[PDB]
Amino acid sequence: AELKITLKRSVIGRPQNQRATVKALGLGKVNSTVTKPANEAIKGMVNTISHLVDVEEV
RNA sequence: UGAUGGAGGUAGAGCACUGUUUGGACUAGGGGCCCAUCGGGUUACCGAAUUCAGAUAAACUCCGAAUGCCAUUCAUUUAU
Repeated sequence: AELKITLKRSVIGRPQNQRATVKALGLGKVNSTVTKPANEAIKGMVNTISHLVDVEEV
């Protein structure tokens, strides 16, 4: 259905795939929160930022 | 980012060829004498006529890949 999401790391020192996928979601500051519905593009967005981002399923 | 279709010989085991290669069988027949002045060239090297196994590459390979790239009146998010 819907997901929550949150940064817990920094964007610094990371390649330009991961910066682009972060800005594509709308994640600017650390510990910001964005809620978005579960598509099958968004699960692919998260399967490349899995280590920077934590996911709650609300 | 997800889905779909395709372009192309990189990572090497691999006796498809090109060169490099180690053992065994085998003979087409030859090693100064043949053994001899017609039958076994003989112990032995035996390749190519053959063939049983094993090695190997950057300029050797019918065939790949990890989405890397190019494309789509396609999908979701974002702002170029």
